[PDB]
Amino acid sequence: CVNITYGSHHLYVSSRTRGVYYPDDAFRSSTNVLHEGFFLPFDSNVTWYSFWNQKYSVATSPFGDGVYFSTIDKSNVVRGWVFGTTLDNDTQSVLLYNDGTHVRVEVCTFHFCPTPVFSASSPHLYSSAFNCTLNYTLASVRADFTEVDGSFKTIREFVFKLQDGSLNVYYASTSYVLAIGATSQLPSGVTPLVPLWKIPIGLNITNFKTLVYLRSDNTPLQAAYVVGHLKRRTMMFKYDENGT
Amino acid sequence: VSSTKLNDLCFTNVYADSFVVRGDEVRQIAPGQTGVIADYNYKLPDDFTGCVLAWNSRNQDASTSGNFNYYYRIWRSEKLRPFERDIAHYDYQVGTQFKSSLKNYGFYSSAGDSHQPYRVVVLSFELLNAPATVCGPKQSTELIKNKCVNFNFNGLTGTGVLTDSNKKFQSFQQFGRDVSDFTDSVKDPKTLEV
Amino acid sequence: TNLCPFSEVFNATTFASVYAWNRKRISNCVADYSVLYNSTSFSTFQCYGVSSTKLNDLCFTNVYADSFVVRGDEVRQIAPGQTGVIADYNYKLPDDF
Amino acid sequence: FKSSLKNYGFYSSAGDSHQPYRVVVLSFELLNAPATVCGPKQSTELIKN
Ligand SMILES: *[C@@H]1O[C@H](CO)[C@@H](O[C@@H]2O[C@H](CO)[C@@H](O[C@@H]3O[C@H](CO)[C@@H](O)[C@H](O)[C@@H]3O)[C@H](O)[C@H]2NC(C)=O)[C@H](O)[C@H]1NC(C)=O
Ligand SMILES: *[C@@H]1O[C@H](CO)[C@@H](O[C@@H]2O[C@H](CO)[C@@H](O)[C@H](O)[C@H]2NC(C)=O)[C@H](O)[C@H]1NC(C)=O
Ligand SMILES: *[C@@H]1O[C@H](CO)[C@@H](O[C@@H]2O[C@H](CO)[C@@H](O)[C@H](O)[C@H]2NC(C)=O)[C@H](O)[C@H]1NC(C)=O
Ligand SMILES: *[C@@H]1O[C@H](CO)[C@@H](O)[C@H](O)[C@H]1NC(C)=O
Ligand SMILES: *[C@@H]1O[C@H](CO)[C@@H](O)[C@H](O)[C@H]1NC(C)=O
Repeated sequence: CVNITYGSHHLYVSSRTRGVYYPDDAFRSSTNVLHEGFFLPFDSNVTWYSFWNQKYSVATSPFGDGVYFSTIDKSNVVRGWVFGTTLDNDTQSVLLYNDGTHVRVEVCTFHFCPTPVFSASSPHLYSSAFNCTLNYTLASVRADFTEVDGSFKTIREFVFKLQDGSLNVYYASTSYVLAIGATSQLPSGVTPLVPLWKIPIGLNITNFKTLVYLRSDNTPLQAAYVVGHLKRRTMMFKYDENGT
Repeated sequence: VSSTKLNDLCFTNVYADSFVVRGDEVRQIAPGQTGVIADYNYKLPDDFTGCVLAWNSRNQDASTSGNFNYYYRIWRSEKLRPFERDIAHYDYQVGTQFKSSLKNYGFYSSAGDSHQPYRVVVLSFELLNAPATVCGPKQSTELIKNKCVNFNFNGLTGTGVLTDSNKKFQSFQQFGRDVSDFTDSVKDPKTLEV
Repeated sequence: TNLCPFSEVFNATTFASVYAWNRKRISNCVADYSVLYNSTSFSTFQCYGVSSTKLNDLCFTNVYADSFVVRGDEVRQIAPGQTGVIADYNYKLPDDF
Repeated sequence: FKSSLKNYGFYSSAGDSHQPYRVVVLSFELLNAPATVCGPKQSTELIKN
């Protein structure tokens, strides 16, 4: 495992109109549809975490009724997440991560390291894993572990929800150029997140933790991630003729 | 879904849940049931779409000396949610004594049907606008165009005239609908033509 | 806080005959049926007018407990709108039970 | 003339259909009156306004 002594830096930003996802699997075209459910409230107070050579900011966060997660980076620093209750070896936990070539999901009783992290493509997440009920590849997506110089260029947004023992993952990727010194801020406008994966984990999830990769010298890279909590609300969605 | 219609339907996703219970606990594998199995071992959602199949497994899971390889939970601080699984080993307090939350079944081949082992298989069905992967053994006919016909495409039935479409479909889209919710278009599962 | 005395009832040495069924008033107590799972395997647990899953969230002004013994194949007759030797001449439930 | 009452013969070797079953019927009354039988729900603090 990796002993990280770097401190943590976080700030509070506005959610704007982010976190909109398709509420159903029913085709809706040229219609304004009302929806009561768990959504990220507009203009809400969300937590923005920033990492640099001297700052490693990962903490256990509550899952609650669902989580809006976004990463604003340029070097694929966020590799995935751990979901569960105690996040220890008295219960099963969900490990969702990119191994470098494939997105993999593992549901086992993992004894995770105090700070589970990847050392330059080298994994140091859990000391041991047993009682595995799920272990498979979700998708083939090449994500490099190289360090890109310059400004951030893309925001990747995720919505995590639990429904009938299944972890539902919604996703959207949008180009977002943000300078390293520029004020911490989410993009403006609505970007609908599409249903990406429905994973049958059968587990109770109350807490989650983010997984990041450090440099070969175990130093943190330049990256930012945002955590918001879904709340019960009625939202109105405008569908075009295509159904978007 | 009606059991008689399963042979005429197609499903986007099918999940098979498999476990062993005692004969008198098979009734608890159904929505809105209350009991040791329904509360602390296996809960179905109230809006469940699927089929529950069960059979006496005395010949494979009961023995003369007794089979004690099957376990069930007797206590959980809270009830399980639909499709939730708890595989953790923990003790609960009864008065001043701690007892295992897991108990062993004793399946004897000489017991009555109520105490015989039953194998249960729960088929959860997903029916979405997506590629069909599980279908019934229905024979496909020839496509008849430009006439009023009764049609059945991947389980979706209806009456209408089938014509060549200039409409373009997304990669996994199987059918198209309008504001009225009328199915105005379909992708043929054999020719991939809209 | 006192638990309803269900364990002492379910475990009475003898129950009543169905023709001479017993009625017991239950009051001033907490009804928790999960406590009975260790000693009682309920082959039948069916509720009418109230969902069984909601019983732990409800409170009742009056609760009556009718207790008797029948043969296994006559348990189906202990339900509204049932016809049979037990439902006709021994114990009948109201249709709005 | 025959007795209107018949005796059951419960044998431990019989099939489940002929085994004795103990039946308990719980009749519930839910009126605008003091509660005497409640489920094991924990009470919270009263939140006003
Ligand atoms: C999902 O996982 C969570 C995390 O373990 C489970 O929460 C735990 O639930 C138990 C039972 O509801 C809680 O214990 C109770 O606490 C209250 C308040 O102190 C007390 O009055 C009760 O007597 C009992 O001790 C426990 O505190 C709670 N733990 C945490 C950290 O939330 C939850 O039950 C799980 N949901 C399932 C399995 O459906
Ligand atoms: C977002 O929430 C945080 C708390 O989680 C708010 O932070 C506190 O704000 C008060 C009032 O300005 C300060 O006195 C505290 O020192 C702040 N705490 C922390 C941890 O910074 C923050 O103001 C909120 N932002 C909003 C509502 O726009
Ligand atoms: C299902 O199989 C049929 C053949 O049984 C495929 O259709 C034929 O495809 C060949 C090659 O393109 C054509 O020469 C024939 O005219 C087609 N029809 C028949 C009746 O043979 C069909 O494409 C297959 N469908 C899928 C989705 O693979
Ligand atoms: C999951 O499967 C992969 C491939 O076999 C293996 O490398 C990995 O260790 C497995 N994980 C667990 C925790 O079983
Ligand atoms: C069930 O638990 C109660 C309370 O501890 C105890 O009195 C009773 O004997 C138990 N029954 C069995 C069959 O263990």
